Amino acid sequence: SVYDAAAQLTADVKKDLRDSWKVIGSDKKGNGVALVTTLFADNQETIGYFKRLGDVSQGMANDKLRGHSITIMYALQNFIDQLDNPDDLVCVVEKFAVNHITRKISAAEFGKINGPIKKVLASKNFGDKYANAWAKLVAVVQAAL
Amino acid sequence: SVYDAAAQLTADVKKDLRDSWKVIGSDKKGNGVALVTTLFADNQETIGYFKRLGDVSQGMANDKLRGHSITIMYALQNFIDQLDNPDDLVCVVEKFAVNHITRKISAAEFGKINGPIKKVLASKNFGDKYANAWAKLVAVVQAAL
Ligand code: HEM
Ligand code: HEM
Repeated sequence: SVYDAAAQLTADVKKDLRDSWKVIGSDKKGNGVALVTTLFADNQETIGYFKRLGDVSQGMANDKLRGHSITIMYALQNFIDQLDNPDDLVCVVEKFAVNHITRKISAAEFGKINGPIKKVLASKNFGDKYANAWAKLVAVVQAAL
Repeated sequence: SVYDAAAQLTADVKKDLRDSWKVIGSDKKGNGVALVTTLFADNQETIGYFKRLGDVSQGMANDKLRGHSITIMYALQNFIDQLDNPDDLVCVVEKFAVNHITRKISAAEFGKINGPIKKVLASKNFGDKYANAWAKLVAVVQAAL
């Protein structure tokens, strides 16, 4: 269950999540767009899903892409703030899961975000230990898909 | 015009939004649910739009309602954080506007949130002055519907 996945997040994992989010979450516009473009660069097959955003190759200049990229960072901000209360983390994770379920996004496809996250973390010098911590949070969402 | 509306957010208005947000934004679950339930109570005719959430009369006990309520507070958090840059504020406002446009929510019905916000603010000792400041931020979203 999603609760099980959430309830597993240990004190050390939560610590790494909060320490790395203090940095990458400080520039939501910058790192948010970096996340989305990297996803398109390494997984060109997902571009078709984001047709509402228009030409995603425009990057920062694309207002729709910029608005979306900033908003997803607040979805992560939401997750980070709910880490100590699994009950609240589960209800928010399931809300966002519906957003993707409706778009036919499987657990496997959603996990494609791990690659980009790893690179963004690395751009700020946060190593594998942190990428693994984030993979665990992403897994909570996958438990709902 | 969302841009003219955004231009209405003067120095004083922005200060009032920040000052009041420091208080209501500190308890997103509590105030978020307070907002949504007050909306349903004062405007029963809007309940039909939230069919997905189930029995909204359960308030906090409803996980779907609690997940939704916490999430909208992060939308407001988003707006506040974009106040410095009107170009970024407009792109995030348009993103959320689409979320309501697909739900068939008009500018007039979106405005019905002003009542709840005034009440939630009042319960924290923030008067008309602050209620009006928030009415201007809401107007920006209205200009995009
Ligand atoms: C860190 C992981 C991710 C987060 C936090 C996240 C967050 C979000 C949020 C907040 C929305 C807006 C929901 C709405 O307004 O309807 C969204 C939309 C979307 N997401 Fe994700 N997402 C993530 C990963 C992914 C991945 C990996 C895919 C696909 C491979 C994906 C595909 C979509 C699609 C298709 C939309 C619709 C965009 C639109 O047309 O507006 N997401 N996501
Ligand atoms: C302060 C103003 C408000 C904010 C910031 C806000 C924010 C949000 C957010 C973030 C979502 C989730 C988007 C998604 O995942 O699709 C949402 C959904 C929704 N909103 Fe609003 N909203 C506000 C006012 C209203 C009002 C006044 C109405 C109705 C008269 C309304 C009707 C809806 C509906 C029908 C949904 C879909 C709920 C669902 O099925 O999950 N919203 N809103």
